[PDB]
Amino acid sequence: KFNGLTVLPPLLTDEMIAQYTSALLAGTITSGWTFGAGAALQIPFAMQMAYRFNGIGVTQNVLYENQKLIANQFNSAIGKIQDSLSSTASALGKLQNV
Amino acid sequence: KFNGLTVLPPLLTDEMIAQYTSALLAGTITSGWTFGAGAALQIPFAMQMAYRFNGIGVTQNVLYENQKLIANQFNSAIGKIQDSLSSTASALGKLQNV
Amino acid sequence: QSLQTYVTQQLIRAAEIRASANLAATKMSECVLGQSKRVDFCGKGYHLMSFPQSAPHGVVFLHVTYVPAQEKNFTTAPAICHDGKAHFPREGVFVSNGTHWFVTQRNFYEPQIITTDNTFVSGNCDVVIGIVNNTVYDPLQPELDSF
Amino acid sequence: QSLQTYVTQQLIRAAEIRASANLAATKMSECVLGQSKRVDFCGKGYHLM
Amino acid sequence: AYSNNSIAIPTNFTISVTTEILPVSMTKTSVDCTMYICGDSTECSNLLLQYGSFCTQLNRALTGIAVEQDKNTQEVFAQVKQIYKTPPIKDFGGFNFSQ
Amino acid sequence: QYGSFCTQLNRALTGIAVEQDKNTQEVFAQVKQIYKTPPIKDFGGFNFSQ
Amino acid sequence: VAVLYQGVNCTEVPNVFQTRAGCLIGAEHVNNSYECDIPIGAGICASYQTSQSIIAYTMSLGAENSV
Ligand SMILES: *[C@@H]1O[C@H](CO)[C@@H](O[C@@H]2O[C@H](CO)[C@@H](O)[C@H](O)[C@H]2NC(C)=O)[C@H](O)[C@H]1NC(C)=O
Ligand SMILES: *[C@@H]1O[C@H](CO)[C@@H](O[C@@H]2O[C@H](CO)[C@@H](O)[C@H](O)[C@H]2NC(C)=O)[C@H](O)[C@H]1NC(C)=O
Ligand SMILES: *[C@@H]1O[C@H](CO)[C@@H](O[C@@H]2O[C@H](CO)[C@@H](O)[C@H](O)[C@H]2NC(C)=O)[C@H](O)[C@H]1NC(C)=O
Ligand SMILES: *[C@@H]1O[C@H](CO)[C@@H](O)[C@H](O)[C@H]1NC(C)=O
Ligand SMILES: *[C@@H]1O[C@H](CO)[C@@H](O)[C@H](O)[C@H]1NC(C)=O
Ligand SMILES: *[C@@H]1O[C@H](CO)[C@@H](O)[C@H](O)[C@H]1NC(C)=O
Ligand SMILES: *[C@@H]1O[C@H](CO)[C@@H](O)[C@H](O)[C@H]1NC(C)=O
Ligand SMILES: *[C@@H]1O[C@H](CO)[C@@H](O)[C@H](O)[C@H]1NC(C)=O
Ligand SMILES: *[C@@H]1O[C@H](CO)[C@@H](O)[C@H](O)[C@H]1NC(C)=O
Repeated sequence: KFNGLTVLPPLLTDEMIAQYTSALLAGTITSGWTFGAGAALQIPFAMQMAYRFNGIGVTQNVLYENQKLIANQFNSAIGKIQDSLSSTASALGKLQNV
Repeated sequence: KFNGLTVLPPLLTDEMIAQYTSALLAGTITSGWTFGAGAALQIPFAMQMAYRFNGIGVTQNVLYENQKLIANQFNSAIGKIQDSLSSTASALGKLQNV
Repeated sequence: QSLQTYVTQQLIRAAEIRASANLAATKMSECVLGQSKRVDFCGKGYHLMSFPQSAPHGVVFLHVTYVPAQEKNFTTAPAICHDGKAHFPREGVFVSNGTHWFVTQRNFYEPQIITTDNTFVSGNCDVVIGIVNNTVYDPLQPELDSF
Repeated sequence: QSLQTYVTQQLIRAAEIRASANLAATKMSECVLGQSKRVDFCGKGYHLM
Repeated sequence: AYSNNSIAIPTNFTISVTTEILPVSMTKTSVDCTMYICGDSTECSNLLLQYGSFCTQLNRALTGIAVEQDKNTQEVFAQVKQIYKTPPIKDFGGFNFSQ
Repeated sequence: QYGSFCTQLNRALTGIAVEQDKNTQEVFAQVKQIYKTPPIKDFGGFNFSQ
Repeated sequence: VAVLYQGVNCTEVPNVFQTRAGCLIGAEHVNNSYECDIPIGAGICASYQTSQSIIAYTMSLGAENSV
């Protein structure tokens, strides 16, 4: 910093970025994607999962009849991702190279 | 221009560009979209409106039963877009910047 | 030195504008000669069409976008059990104004009477959650009894 | 000479990272606010969210 | 207002028009060395000759840029095989297009 | 005596900085307003507490 | 071959054909339309054709038809 170099702080601080990310997550989880086009509608999660399955070529009967099981895996997957980053440091490589 | 700098005129003049844009608009308004694949076909505009509503999850009964009313909005839409460029000069920013 | 610096700057700027040219070409190919389902590509919302227009060293589009309006909320249920077996909507959402049940499409209010024409069964109503009790009208019995 | 070289290098890297910014914007607009059917774009396989 | 049983559905829609402006091409330019660096004098051209081959590189780069701009403005627009023309009569179901 | 070089350098660096600000503004702020999750969490057995 | 002098009038150069991009010698201007081979500029470009000579003309925007 002494000689001639200066650094300017970013316009958006970290907490505002976290607020945007939280808002996006909340919209995705409790509105589907109606807020992506116009006003934010509201719809429970179960039939949102049902339509997302319907969007790849499987009928709704796959989801509800196995709904409970579909929960467990989705939890366990997250229960793995933490261990995928709690110790391994090579995953966050690109940002380091930046 | 005096010292050493010269400018070369573009290969396609403005009239030719206007002719291409007019041709594209004429194809879109009547032929629908078949001319984008092969030979140009013909189809009434209302039928094309129905076939475009049929692609976003609404049935044809939405369009025809309100057809006249729909036209008004479209006209009014254009009735605004002139004013949005009639006085405001901040819309054309990128071209001026270049 | 000055001339080399000018040439380098021009090279970088032209290489930058090449990307905008490619993006405009892709938008012209997709938005105009067809309908593109990519969200927030051709207009902000559900896309209908586009009209191209020239401009000095540039192009200006006219995206025509479909956008919903004022809405009303109601009570839902993911399935209806009639004769022990489940009944799922073929394409739509179950909705009710508190007294009579209906099935409607997902982007415009249009109630319809429950009928086997737009319903298919899958198993009995003991595993699905949120199941409700109702009846399903049969369109073939009335002309069975018309004789 | 040294300062000009440094400025040129910074210019090139910024022009490179603009592409990653655009790609991230496209992925945010497509994968998140809807479902994208482009194979091997949002996840390896059939995409959900 | 979120709950495990509540669904909202719109009852009306509005058609809107949105614009976006994209650049396509720069201005094709060119600069000649001997007229610029030198004052149209042999006393300067002779000295510049000692420096080897730079101006060939510069002119090649500028010509490449110009050709790329021409290719860009050709590629963005000319995507249709033949030119069409609108019919003289206008009947588009009430839709107004004469702007 | 060397003329106008530092104007070019400062202009280039300022352009880069403004471009970075525009990039980080464009990547994230695509929502018109900030939403908030309800205090109660009933997502059909799904867990989002991480 | 044909020679193009860019942006200068053929009134003071030393079958000419003045054009917008400049003025050229060694070619004759026909009235017909053909697909462009060697682009010159301003919508005017030349080719080699039938005896045989270099001819310059206005570009043709492909074929034309109605719907
Ligand atoms: C849907 O909205 C449109 C306008 O957004 C409504 O049309 C209006 O109807 C009233 C009463 O007839 C008129 O006074 C207005 O001039 C109309 N507006 C326009 C732009 O034409 C329409 O009635 C609404 N439909 C429903 C079912 O609510
Ligand atoms: C589209 O709207 C324009 C604007 O109203 C119409 O142009 C008007 O036409 C009437 C009668 O033809 C004239 O009295 C007005 O002076 C015109 N307004 C102008 C020129 O600004 C046009 O006729 C409409 N086109 C269609 C097909 O309905
Ligand atoms: C999601 O899973 C986490 C991890 O098990 C749950 O957090 C645990 O909650 C129990 C009961 O409240 C506590 O006894 C544990 O100590 C918590 N674990 C940790 C690491 O804090 C969380 O409750 C789950 N979310 C739900 C059930 O909605
Ligand atoms: C419908 O939404 C409004 C707010 O938009 C809310 O006040 C009302 O309680 C909702 N109705 C039901 C039945 O949930
Ligand atoms: C619900 O809609 C049905 C449809 O005919 C109607 O008969 C009934 O009165 C409505 N109930 C209420 C509370 O609006
Ligand atoms: C929705 O949540 C309420 C809150 O206790 C509960 O009583 C009700 O059974 C739930 N509905 C379903 C279908 O799980
Ligand atoms: C639905 O009806 C069946 C038979 O009439 C009954 O066994 C069941 O408890 C009912 N369920 C509800 C939620 O009313
Ligand atoms: C070329 O010379 C003619 C001779 O009168 C003149 O009319 C014309 O304007 C000139 N064109 C240019 C571009 O100088
Ligand atoms: C056709 O070409 C001849 C030969 O130069 C020319 O004299 C004549 O004016 C041209 N006709 C048209 C309509 O351009």
